[PDB]
Amino acid sequence: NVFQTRAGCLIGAEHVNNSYECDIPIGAGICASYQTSQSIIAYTMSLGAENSVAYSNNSIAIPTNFTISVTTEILPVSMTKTS
Amino acid sequence: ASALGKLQDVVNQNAQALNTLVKQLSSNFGAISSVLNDILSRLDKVEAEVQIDRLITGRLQSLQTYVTQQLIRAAEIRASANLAATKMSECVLGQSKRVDFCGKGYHLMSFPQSAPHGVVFLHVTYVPAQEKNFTTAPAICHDGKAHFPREGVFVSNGTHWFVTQRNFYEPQIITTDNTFVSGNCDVVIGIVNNTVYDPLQPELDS
Amino acid sequence: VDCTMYICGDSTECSNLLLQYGSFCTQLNRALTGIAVEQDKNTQEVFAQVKQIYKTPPIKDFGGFNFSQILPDPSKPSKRSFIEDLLFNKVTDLICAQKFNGLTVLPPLLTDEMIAQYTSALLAGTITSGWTFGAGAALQIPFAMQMAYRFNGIGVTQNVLYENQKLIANQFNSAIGKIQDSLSSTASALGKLQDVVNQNAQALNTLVKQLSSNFGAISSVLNDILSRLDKVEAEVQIDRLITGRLQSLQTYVTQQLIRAAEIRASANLAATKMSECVLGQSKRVDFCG
Ligand SMILES: *[C@@H]1O[C@H](CO)[C@@H](O[C@@H]2O[C@H](CO)[C@@H](O)[C@H](O)[C@H]2NC(C)=O)[C@H](O)[C@H]1NC(C)=O
Ligand SMILES: *[C@@H]1O[C@H](CO)[C@@H](O[C@@H]2O[C@H](CO)[C@@H](O)[C@H](O)[C@H]2NC(C)=O)[C@H](O)[C@H]1NC(C)=O
Ligand SMILES: *[C@@H]1O[C@H](CO)[C@@H](O[C@@H]2O[C@H](CO)[C@@H](O)[C@H](O)[C@H]2NC(C)=O)[C@H](O)[C@H]1NC(C)=O
Ligand SMILES: *[C@@H]1O[C@H](CO)[C@@H](O)[C@H](O)[C@H]1NC(C)=O
Ligand SMILES: *[C@@H]1O[C@H](CO)[C@@H](O)[C@H](O)[C@H]1NC(C)=O
Ligand SMILES: *[C@@H]1O[C@H](CO)[C@@H](O)[C@H](O)[C@H]1NC(C)=O
Repeated sequence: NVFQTRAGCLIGAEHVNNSYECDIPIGAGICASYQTSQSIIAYTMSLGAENSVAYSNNSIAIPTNFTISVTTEILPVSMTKTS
Repeated sequence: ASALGKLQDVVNQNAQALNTLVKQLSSNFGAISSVLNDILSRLDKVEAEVQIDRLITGRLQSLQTYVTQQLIRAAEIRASANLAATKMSECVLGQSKRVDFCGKGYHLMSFPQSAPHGVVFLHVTYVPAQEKNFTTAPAICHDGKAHFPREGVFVSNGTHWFVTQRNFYEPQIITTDNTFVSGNCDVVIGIVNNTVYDPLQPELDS
Repeated sequence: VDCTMYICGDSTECSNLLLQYGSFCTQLNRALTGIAVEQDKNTQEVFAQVKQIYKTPPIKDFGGFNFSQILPDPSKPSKRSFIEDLLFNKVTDLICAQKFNGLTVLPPLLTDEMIAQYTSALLAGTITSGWTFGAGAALQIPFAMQMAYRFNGIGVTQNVLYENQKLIANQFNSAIGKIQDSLSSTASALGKLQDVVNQNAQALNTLVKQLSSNFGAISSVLNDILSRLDKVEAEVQIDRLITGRLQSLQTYVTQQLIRAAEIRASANLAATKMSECVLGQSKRVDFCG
């Protein structure tokens, strides 16, 4: 089962006209994922989900309620010293 | 296992190049063997002086490869360490007005946590949630003066004009303490017709 | 780069010798892949900070500000704002020549058309939703009531904009226009980009031309040394080619590592601006210009 891509000749993954989040990055937007029996697929990555803000010159949306989220952020500091 | 990938990678890449540095002791480099002495005891030294070059020339290079790596990799950590000092300084010891420097949402505080050869911040960020579509106006005529909010914006749910703070919905009736006067009713684009209640006027009536 | 091929073209004779230098061939790929990976991490960090793809509303009323310049062009096949086309013309065989010897150009994970969807989103949310889309769900707000805040940010009371709006409109639009000619009439504005692209194509040329150098060997054609000379001796010759070429890769590789580390620094500067400047409003003097 062969498919031609932008990035080259792909083999053993069924093309999918649907477009989902990029999962295993390949090249030029082609991104593969395992799920449907099952077979590796290849599809044009959807960048993001789509939204269109509902906008009019008098229209404002003010949040009535909030969350407090704790997002871990991780950074190196030092590396193993050697001589 | 993945959230530490940044750290786990750094520890890996060193032991990687450390490994590869070691394996280079087993390579011929063109010389007849990769054991130093086994070249010697096989040949009379005036030949070994030639061979041991191709060992040294090989190994010496393999160091300068490994070393020049570390320098580059060191700077990579170096910039990351500078970023950690910046976050440690600004995020934890301050409150960062910078946006998405401390993570998505408006930032409240961070709690650092040590990790092997690294640091882990817990960013406590304030994310709004539930929204309600509001008709708004940038201004409000009263007597022909214009009234603008000191902080926040004039909104209404469709009848009563409320001024509220921006990042949370907290409607309040519109009085002079909410609004300051500037200009008049011609210029503003979008000003509406309303009545700004006065704290003082009732206080008089007795 | 393919280390075994670039060094030893189509010769097992040379290919076997390369095994005696051990992991050089492999650790170069491990090196360049580290670059090649994070390049699509850079482009990832910079452009996609936004959870969703926003798109501008069908009808444009911003209070007089004309974004048709900067917004995606609905009539181009690849939708890219009128300005971006000015850029893609300025910046620019090397198409297969490099690709002869094992110098490959891998496609960037994100196609340019995708990059133009992000920079549409970021620009679509900036216009409609103010700065709130970086902190969570985007909040539609009247653009003219956005600019009342961004004046409060810089200390100018909002009553200036509600009164000067028409004027500020023209100053904005007439400012956008000159951005075209600033790009259109001078090709040196993009030098920063143009320098990056050149230096990459530069070293590749140099890296290729190193194939034609003797490096002390009798010839630069790997087969001629095998054709003319009996192997016993040709072994020593091919060393000077390999040692020369194999070194000449580490030179190229080390350059890329160093040069990428610069871009890696420049990428963060963008991702910093993109987050602080675009998505928020910056209080840092002359960080945004
Ligand atoms: C908009 O909000 C205002 C503020 O509460 C509403 O006005 C009140 O509406 C309640 C309805 O239960 C009445 O009991 C109060 O007497 C009203 N107070 C005032 C000062 O008007 C208004 O009804 C809301 N309108 C909409 C369409 O949501
Ligand atoms: C707010 O009230 C003012 C009057 O105080 C309105 O201005 C007049 O509106 C009428 C229509 O109702 C027009 O025929 C007049 O020509 C307007 N004034 C003048 C001098 O031309 C205004 O339209 C009302 N609505 C606003 C401005 O929000
Ligand atoms: C925004 O500006 C563009 C051009 O910068 C305007 O497009 C022009 O519209 C006029 C119509 O009067 C045409 O004669 C021109 O040929 C158009 N030029 C281009 C390049 O398309 C556009 O109308 C402006 N829109 C707003 C809302 O300001
Ligand atoms: C996608 O749809 C086209 C028709 O528009 C069809 O030719 C093609 O086979 C489809 N792709 C797959 C993977 O089924
Ligand atoms: C505001 O109006 C838009 C119009 O499409 C709607 O989709 C949205 O759900 C409304 N807001 C809320 C909180 O329902
Ligand atoms: C807002 O836009 C509507 C078009 O839907 C228009 O009728 C109205 O006059 C505009 N108001 C202002 C203040 O721009």
